[PDB]
Amino acid sequence: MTEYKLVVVGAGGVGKSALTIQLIQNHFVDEYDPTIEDSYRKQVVIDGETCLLDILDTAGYMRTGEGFLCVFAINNTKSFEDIHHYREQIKRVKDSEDVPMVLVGNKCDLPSRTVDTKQAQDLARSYGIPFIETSAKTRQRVEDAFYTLVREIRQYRLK
Ligand SMILES: Nc1nc2c(ncn2[C@@H]2O[C@H](COP(=O)(O)OP(=O)(O)NP(=O)(O)O)[C@@H](O)[C@H]2O)c(=O)[nH]1
Ligand SMILES: [Mg+2]
Ligand SMILES: [Mg+2]
Repeated sequence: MTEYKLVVVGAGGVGKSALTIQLIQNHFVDEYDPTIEDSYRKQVVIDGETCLLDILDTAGYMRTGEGFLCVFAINNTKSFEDIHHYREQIKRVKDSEDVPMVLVGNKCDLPSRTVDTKQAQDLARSYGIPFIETSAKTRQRVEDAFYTLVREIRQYRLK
């Protein structure tokens, strides 16, 4: 079983825990319980590779993580602004510009959007990483988000 150490980062309340619990448990957490630091391990098959995912759900690990899910909420402009701070801190710690990352715009089921998809696409394009729009509430593209991050790490290891 190939291991992938994934770390979910982003401002408070953007749905990091909700996305992680949807992946692990197939259950939407409606209550907002602020996270300290939670670890999960899940065995999955991704593109035919049997994988062990080690997911660290952080509070709103930069050394141990191999790939980072950088989450903002599409109805929280400040959380989108704060992404740069998360990425720059990761880059500093890993002393690298190619660390595997996926940009996640969560809560896409909410109509009170203030981060336009074009803004998010331009940021992702700049960093050289994928962009996935999710909803933990409806479980839209939750697996896609985490599996895309796995694939980024896989491609990184193979150059
Ligand atoms: N409508 C909607 N609400 C969501 C979605 N994802 C999370 N939420 C809601 O937003 C709140 C915060 O979700 P939660 O996962 O704790 O946030 P978090 O980033 O883990 N926060 P923290 O940093 O404090 O640990 C919860 O009420 C949750 O139900 C989503 O896709 N859609
Ligand atoms: Mg949390
Ligand atoms: Mg605007």
